[PDB]
Amino acid sequence: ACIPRGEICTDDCECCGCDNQCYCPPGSSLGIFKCSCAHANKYFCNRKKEKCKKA
Repeated sequence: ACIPRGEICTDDCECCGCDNQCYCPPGSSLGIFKCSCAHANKYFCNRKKEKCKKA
């Protein structure tokens, strides 16, 4: 079970496939959250291939 879009995530590989990505945008205390699952294919992909390449 992966982390759905809009839900907070701690790890990067914790988020769903390339479809979603664990981004950590600014304004964590002033905004709504710190990191959550966001639509990022090319990102999560280019990232995973570099990090979660084995899994």
